[PDB]
Amino acid sequence: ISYAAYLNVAAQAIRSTELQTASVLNRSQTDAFYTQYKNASEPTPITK
Amino acid sequence: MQLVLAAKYIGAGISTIGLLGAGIGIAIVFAALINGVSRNPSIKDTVFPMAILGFALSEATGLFCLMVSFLLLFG
Amino acid sequence: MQLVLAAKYIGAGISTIGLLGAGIGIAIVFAALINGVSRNPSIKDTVFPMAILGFALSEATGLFCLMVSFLLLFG
Amino acid sequence: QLVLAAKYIGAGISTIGLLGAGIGIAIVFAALINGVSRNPSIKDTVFPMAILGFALSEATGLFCLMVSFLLLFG
Amino acid sequence: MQLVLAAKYIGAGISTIGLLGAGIGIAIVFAALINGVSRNPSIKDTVFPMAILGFALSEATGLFCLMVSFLLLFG
Amino acid sequence: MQLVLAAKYIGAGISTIGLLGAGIGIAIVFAALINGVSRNPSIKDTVFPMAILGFALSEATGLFCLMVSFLLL
Amino acid sequence: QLVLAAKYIGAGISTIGLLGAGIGIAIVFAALINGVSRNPSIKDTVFPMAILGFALSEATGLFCLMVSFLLLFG
Amino acid sequence: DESILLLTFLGFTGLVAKYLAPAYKDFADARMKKVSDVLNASRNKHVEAVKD
Amino acid sequence: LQSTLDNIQSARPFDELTVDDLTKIKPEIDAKVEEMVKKGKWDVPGYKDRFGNLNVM
Amino acid sequence: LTTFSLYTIIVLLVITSLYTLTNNNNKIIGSRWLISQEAIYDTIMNMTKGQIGGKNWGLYFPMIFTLFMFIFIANLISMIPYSFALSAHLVFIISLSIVIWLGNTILGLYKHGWVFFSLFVPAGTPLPLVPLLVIIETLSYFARAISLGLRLGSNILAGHLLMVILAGLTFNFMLINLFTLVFGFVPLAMILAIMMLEFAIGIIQGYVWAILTASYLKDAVYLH
Amino acid sequence: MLKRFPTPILKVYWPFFVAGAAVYYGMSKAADLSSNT
Amino acid sequence: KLQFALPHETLYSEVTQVNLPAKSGRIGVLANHVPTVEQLLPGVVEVMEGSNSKKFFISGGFATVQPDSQLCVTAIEAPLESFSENIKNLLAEAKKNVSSSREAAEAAIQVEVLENLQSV
Amino acid sequence: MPQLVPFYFMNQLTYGFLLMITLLILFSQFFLPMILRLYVSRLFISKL
Repeated sequence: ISYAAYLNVAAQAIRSTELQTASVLNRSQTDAFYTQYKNASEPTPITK
Repeated sequence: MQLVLAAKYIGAGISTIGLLGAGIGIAIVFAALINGVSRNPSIKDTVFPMAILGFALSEATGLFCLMVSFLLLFG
Repeated sequence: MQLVLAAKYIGAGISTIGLLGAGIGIAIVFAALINGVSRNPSIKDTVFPMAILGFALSEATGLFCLMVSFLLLFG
Repeated sequence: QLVLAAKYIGAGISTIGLLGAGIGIAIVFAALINGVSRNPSIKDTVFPMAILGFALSEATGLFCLMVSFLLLFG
Repeated sequence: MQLVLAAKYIGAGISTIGLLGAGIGIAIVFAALINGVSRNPSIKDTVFPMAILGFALSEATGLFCLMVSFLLLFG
Repeated sequence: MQLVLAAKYIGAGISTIGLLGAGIGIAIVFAALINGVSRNPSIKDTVFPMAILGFALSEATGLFCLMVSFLLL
Repeated sequence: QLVLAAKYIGAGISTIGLLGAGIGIAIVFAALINGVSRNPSIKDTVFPMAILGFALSEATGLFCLMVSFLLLFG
Repeated sequence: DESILLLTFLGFTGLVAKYLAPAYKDFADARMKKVSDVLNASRNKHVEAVKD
Repeated sequence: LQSTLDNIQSARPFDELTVDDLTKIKPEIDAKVEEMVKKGKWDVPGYKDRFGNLNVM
Repeated sequence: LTTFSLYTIIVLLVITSLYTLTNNNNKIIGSRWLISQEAIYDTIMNMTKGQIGGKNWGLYFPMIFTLFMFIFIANLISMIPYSFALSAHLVFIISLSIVIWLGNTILGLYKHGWVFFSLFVPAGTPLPLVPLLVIIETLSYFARAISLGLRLGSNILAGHLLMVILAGLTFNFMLINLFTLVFGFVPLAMILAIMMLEFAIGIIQGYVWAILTASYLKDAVYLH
Repeated sequence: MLKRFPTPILKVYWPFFVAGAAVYYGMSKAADLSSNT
Repeated sequence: KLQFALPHETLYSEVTQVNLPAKSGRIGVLANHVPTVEQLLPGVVEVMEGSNSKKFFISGGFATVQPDSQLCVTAIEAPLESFSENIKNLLAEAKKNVSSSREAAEAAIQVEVLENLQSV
Repeated sequence: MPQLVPFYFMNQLTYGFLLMITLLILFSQFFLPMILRLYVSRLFISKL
């Protein structure tokens, strides 16, 4: 866990009164899978 | 009796020492004021009444030394 | 009487010790000023009035001590 | 005689007062060094402030010294 | 006779007490010097003559105490 | 006689008090040295001479108090 | 017997001086612990320096003590 | 008594001639040079303007 | 202009010059000094940006 | 004649030579002695433009310069071993301080009317202690009266007296048994170090005078 | 070399001079009283 | 001067007093200030250019007075008014969440935000 | 002592206040404006 991870969570919290816009909502929702590779080898594409 | 009259005047001088503590106290409050104002640029409206209160209370203790001094000196 | 006159000269000395406290105090306020002004160079104009108020009050405790000294000296 | 003894003794007592001033002068100069080292560039504004503060610190000590002199001489 | 000579020796001893504050003072200036120089790596050339000035001034307060001690001790 | 000899012994004792300030003074200098060296690391080669200078000057004030004790003795 | 009284008194007054060294010593070791805790690694350089200062601060207290014994014994 | 004070005063002037007089020489020289350089520079500058 | 160039070349006391020669060539020198003394502003403005400040403070 | 009268003449003659025998007939480039009095001129010009900083700062720029130079020369003359002070005749310096202080008080009264006593309301503060702060501002206002003179006076007088007492001790140090004549240079060096220090505290004091009675002049010309 | 450039000093330094005369007079009397002893 | 900049905004990328909540407590920067780098904690921010003041609710970031008097403030997303009741309800749920489940720290940060929100 | 308490005060003060007025006029009208001239002269050549 990182300092900027703390800030990330805060930014997500900040997109919570109700006066919000789609671009804001999009900036806090994203889909990705970090596929931890290995030496060829590769642990699964575990969701980010 | 010469001893007793001298004792009154002496006791006053001893009491005068007590003032020094209040003197250091006054400075501590104002030093804090200066440091704080540098932090905020703007806290001073809140803090200044607190500072005056703090000053008065510290000063009052100094005055307690002084009144004992004058009781001995004059009285 | 030799004893009473003597007592004034001893007692004056005793009184003089108190003044030291205010002296340290004056320095403490000024120290804060220097550090404060360093920390925000533009605070200087706001803080400098506050500093002079604090200087006078801190010094004042020393003055009261010195008055009692003069009462023994010239009493 | 007793009065003359009292002058010399009394004078000694007054001298303790000077110690506070000695500490005081240093506190201003320490702050000068701290301020200068902190900003670099504050030096020209702060240097006259510091000398003034020094002078005032010295003044309380001077008064202690003068009471000492007054008792010594009479 | 004995009393006056005695009185001179006593007063001198008391005067020696005055010096201690100046001693501590010299150290305080040097402490600031070390701490400042360690902060900048580079303030030192400007700050060093300033530091010497502060040293001299602090020392001088102690010199005054000492000379008063000498006046009482030697006469 | 008695009063003067007594006064010499007493006066010497009072003179010892002046030294305490120098003792504390020396400690402050070394504390600063340690603080400086811990803060920078690398400043040390310049800073150590400065510390020695400050030490010497602090010691001198105490020395004056000490020699006055010896004179009274 | 005034002189004998004074001899014992003189020792007592000298004992007061030691209080300052007690504080002083602690300040040197306080600095050691503070510095060492911030760096970790500074400790090996700093410990010789610390011991030098420790001895020096103490020595002043030793002088105050030395005069106490000197007075006491004569 | 005061002849001891005169020995110290002789010592004081000896230290001055060692330390202060070369520093003050260098300082004085430095300023003189700077004034001269400014003066001659302005003179050069106006000679350029004549050619223009 | 040839004459102007020659005049700067054949008169140029650039080594040393007395301020009296400047008072003689311009009463502006003594006038400005007097006006500053009369005004009670003894600063020479712009003297600090082409000559030293020579401060200690 | 009178030693004091003779030394007042010596101060005048030193000061006359410093703006005559220091450069020939005005040479623009500058002559090495006059470089000093250029720097002094500028650091007090830019200092009292820094202090009072009015448009009458330069009207008190000569005054602050001759308060500098008087103290600056009279703490070199008194530093000569066989010499009789002017400044360490306290009665002139303290009297001079009282003259300047009264000339500030009158100046303050002239400049700030009968609302001069508003100077002794230091700042807007609670009203039940506004009168207290007039009493213990005025007390400090004439503690300012004597501090300025007596600071300088005490430093110079005490410095010379310290040197002379140590000289008298060192006379008898070098007139007693040969183990005391071992390390005979060390008390001479100690007195020399104090003599070096006594120049420092006198030259700083001339600056302290001139900044402090600039701070007082700041108070006197402009309210606060 | 030396040249007089008039500086207004009468209108500037009158309160200083008034104070000087008063202190001079008071110190004249103080000096006479101190020279008795 | 001042730069109040964000990835998707450049609010105040002149400015006279800025009031910031920082790891050093709360900090005000006014004209020349010492050249610092301080990480801004999750914040309620006021920026004043003249007497006019604009209020931002800020996700924390970093603050840096530059020695050229450029106050670089960088943060992820800000207006105070946009941020701020329904959010208080959601945050209450999030407070519950810390009980059950890095997620503990995340929910803890959410509670911190709730405190900051309560400040608004 | 003579260097401590004399009683020669009015004698002293007469010669003292005379020296001050002498230096005041002397600096102010003569020696200071001759420095101000050096500055202005340097600047006039600098300007030209």
